[PDB]
Amino acid sequence: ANGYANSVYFTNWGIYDRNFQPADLVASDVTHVIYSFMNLQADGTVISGDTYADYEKHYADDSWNDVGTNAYGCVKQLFKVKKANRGLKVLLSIGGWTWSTNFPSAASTDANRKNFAKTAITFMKDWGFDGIDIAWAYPADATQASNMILLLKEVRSQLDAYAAQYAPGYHFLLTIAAPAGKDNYSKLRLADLGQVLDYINLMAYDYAGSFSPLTGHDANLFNNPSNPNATPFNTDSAVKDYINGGVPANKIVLGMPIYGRSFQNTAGIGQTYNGVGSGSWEAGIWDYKALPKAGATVQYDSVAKGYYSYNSATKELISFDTPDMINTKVAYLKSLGLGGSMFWEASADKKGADSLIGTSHRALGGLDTTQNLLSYPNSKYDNIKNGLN
Ligand SMILES: CC(=O)N[C@@H]1[C@@H](O)[C@H](O[C@@H]2O[C@H](CO)[C@@H](O[C@@H]3O[C@H](CO)[C@@H](O[C@@H]4O[C@H](CO)[C@@H](O)[C@H](O)[C@H]4NC(C)=O)[C@H](O)[C@H]3NC(C)=O)[C@H](O)[C@H]2NC(C)=O)[C@@H](CO)O[C@H]1O
Ligand SMILES: CC(=O)N[C@@H]1[C@@H](O)[C@H](O[C@@H]2O[C@H](CO)[C@@H](O)[C@H](O)[C@H]2NC(C)=O)[C@@H](CO)O[C@H]1O
Ligand SMILES: [Zn+2]
Ligand SMILES: [Zn+2]
Ligand SMILES: [Zn+2]
Ligand SMILES: [Zn+2]
Ligand SMILES: [Zn+2]
Repeated sequence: ANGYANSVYFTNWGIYDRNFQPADLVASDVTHVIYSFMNLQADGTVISGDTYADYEKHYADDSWNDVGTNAYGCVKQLFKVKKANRGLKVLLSIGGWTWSTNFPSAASTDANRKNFAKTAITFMKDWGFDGIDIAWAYPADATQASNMILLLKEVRSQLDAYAAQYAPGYHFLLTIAAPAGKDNYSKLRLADLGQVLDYINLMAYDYAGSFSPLTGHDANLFNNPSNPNATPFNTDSAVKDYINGGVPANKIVLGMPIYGRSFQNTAGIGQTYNGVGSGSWEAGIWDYKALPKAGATVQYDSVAKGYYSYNSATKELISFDTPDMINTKVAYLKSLGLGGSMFWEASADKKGADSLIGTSHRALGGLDTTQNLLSYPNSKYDNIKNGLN
């Protein structure tokens, strides 16, 4: 890359209740959109989890009387974004937290890995995307960890062979969503990942919530020796283990949450709580654009480098990232020579000055300007093949 990544996950289910369409992305701030998620079968078959959201939904300017076989849905909307933002690459993300059960089987044989690569790359080239993100949560043992590398090498091989025929000289990107927990990342073939991948999206969040015995920072940088119950994990120990394990610092993109985890009936950070309570869309989880709530004040753990709203009246504490937290995390990643910022996920961000993604863009400065691809002469969709001209 020729600068920092400022990447964001865009969810295909966000077009429904969250009403967040690809045209809603503030694309000027973004180097990579990671389109989430494709589903996976045990025989390695990559499939759409929602054909409506992916390529069937007609937006206002999508003709119900055009000739040929055409892609609509988020695929055409994201191609429009790529046309208007030549420095913005779109990656196809496969798996995710809820859809990782079939990865061990999918990676387990040469035939299943070839089927995974062919079906994944078929979507990528039909939809007019710039690469593939493997979101396998998470390889469980040495067999799975080894098979993950064999799978990534098969995808890399087939991407290079596809480019040689249908996008000569273009480098399709291959990335993973990577775990921040040592129980998970100690099982990975880190040096192999460091060699085969363009980027490792480090999921440096979900450190504490309903699954934690006490209130914790969700995404803190450092251990708090004074209040260690508040920092059950920290980003810094994971980042150092990834780099020392053989992932080059410049390939590590530091993930950051655009949501908070709430703790109810609590005196503060590192302490007893009872329930996670309500959420924006699911129990205990709040969109950043809904934070801080009315009457809550933002406190700061300057050791663990964690911000959290506290409401003295309601006793609600919400761990979440603020614009100031983003400035600190950007200073941190530049200090370690990391590849940039990643965000989960786009729909929850604020607009204007208080955009976490926009704060990251201004704090990073020199963003990746590597050009995307607009030429898909082997796309089965006439409108994509014709670049929506
Ligand atoms: C590799 C890895 O572990 N990545 C982590 C992410 O997976 C994780 O974010 C969470 O991801 C899961 C899917 O993996 C996602 O699940 C979705 O949940 C929503 C409800 O919030 C469902 O949305 C509905 O979809 C239907 C149509 O299918 C709509 O009709 C309806 O309107 C939708 N309702 C709402 C309220 O939006 C999705 O169907 C469902 N998707 C899947 C594929 O199961 C979670 O919401 C994600 N969690 C958060 C907090 O965003 C992430 C954060 O924990 O960590 C990642 O890096
Ligand atoms: C650092 C670490 O290993 N944390 C684990 C958490 O990631 C994980 O919580 C779950 O993480 C998912 C993706 O990161 C979230 O989408 C999901 O909402 C969350 N689960 C719940 C119930 O909130 C848990 C596994 O439950 O283990 C932690 O140790
Ligand atoms: Zn609904
Ligand atoms: Zn139609
Ligand atoms: Zn290359
Ligand atoms: Zn590369
Ligand atoms: Zn800029």
